[PDB]
Amino acid sequence: DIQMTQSPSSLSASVGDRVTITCRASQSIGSYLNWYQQKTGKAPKALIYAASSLQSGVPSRFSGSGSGTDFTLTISSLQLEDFATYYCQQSYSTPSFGQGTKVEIKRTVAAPSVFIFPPSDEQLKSGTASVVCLLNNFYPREAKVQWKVDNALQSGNSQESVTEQDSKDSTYSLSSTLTLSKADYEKHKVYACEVTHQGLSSPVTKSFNRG
Amino acid sequence: VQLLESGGGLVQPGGSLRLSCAASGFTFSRYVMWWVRQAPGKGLEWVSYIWPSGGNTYYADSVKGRFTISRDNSKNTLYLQMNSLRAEDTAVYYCASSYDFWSNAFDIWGQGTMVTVSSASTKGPSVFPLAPCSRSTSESTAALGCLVKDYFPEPVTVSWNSGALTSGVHTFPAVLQSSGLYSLSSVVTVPSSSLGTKTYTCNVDHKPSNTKVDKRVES
Repeated sequence: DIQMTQSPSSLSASVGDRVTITCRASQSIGSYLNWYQQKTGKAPKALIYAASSLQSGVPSRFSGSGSGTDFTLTISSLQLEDFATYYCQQSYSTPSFGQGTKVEIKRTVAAPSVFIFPPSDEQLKSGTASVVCLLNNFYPREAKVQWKVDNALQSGNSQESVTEQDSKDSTYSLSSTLTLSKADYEKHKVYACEVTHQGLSSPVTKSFNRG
Repeated sequence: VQLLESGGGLVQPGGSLRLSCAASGFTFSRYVMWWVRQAPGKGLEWVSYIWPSGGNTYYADSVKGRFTISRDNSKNTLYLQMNSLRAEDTAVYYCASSYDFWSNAFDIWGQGTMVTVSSASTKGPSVFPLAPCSRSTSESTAALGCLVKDYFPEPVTVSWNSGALTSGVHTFPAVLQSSGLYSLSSVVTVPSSSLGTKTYTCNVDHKPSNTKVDKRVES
């Protein structure tokens, strides 16, 4: 197929902003390029067809251009409902989509509040130990959350999950869970959650000693 | 204009599913119909399409041989018989069409239908408390929560004090663990002084199982 590449993969903008996503085709697709918007848990919605033709009742602020290989979508003045993921798609040959561009709400930097939770005694009884680390209400989304047991950096035994922007206060929250058995759990001592973010001037470490 | 879908669900690898797409609001019989899929947290890819008459069918190389696209123009319905299902066919499945004809775009899309291909079986969640604490307080605020662990399939629903608490509440997306079972946390930030003073019970409900749990998390 023809391979499609958008840029950036995500962008931060404020309501009122003029934003612009680009899309590249691996070969010439002429004017056969469409734009879609997709919001969380909803199907895609057609925005532009034929490079520059606004669909059904798409607001006048949306605008497409380009022919051949390089194309751009433009929102003249971003609104709150425009925060979504935008995909381009070649309709010259068999359909192929771009990887997506997430448009995110810009706000001020907000360092995370970091909390650590030992495994409950109810869980330890069942033979498994889950340690949860909670980064609360921060911005930007970019944060690094590393685990360390007896100061030894961990790999492959934790999973993260981020919420969507609070929409109220436009921040994110993050839950990392470290899973061990009751074995490497009862045998180790110091359990640390080390958090890097641009709201903090240096890595914050939340820890507890077992017992 | 409306493409309304059904047929998606949970399936073992090697199993089968049949999706349906009931069209209305336009003369369905005149259009090339498509199936497009989207893997969780991924982009969009075409699966199969069919000419208006149903007389010619085409397939993505992944699904080729295993999937059968078809339609009943008397019923305005589009179908995708999915055989030899693999883990990597897990996705939301959309039916879509070029309503304009001239646009060369997918003007209409279905609401979606989730197809999950997993060898894991339907299990209910163990709910563990994330007790409030001194490593859980910062400023006035203290955080507390529930670890809803090792359930299958999605979804679970979580609320606090039966909806009487929604302020500061963050229920996170589930993570698929290497076991094939899901796990999520639901947390709430409350004032240190309300512990307690006030009772905090999280209400976990997993409807694929017949399982509802009310864990009382306390200091």
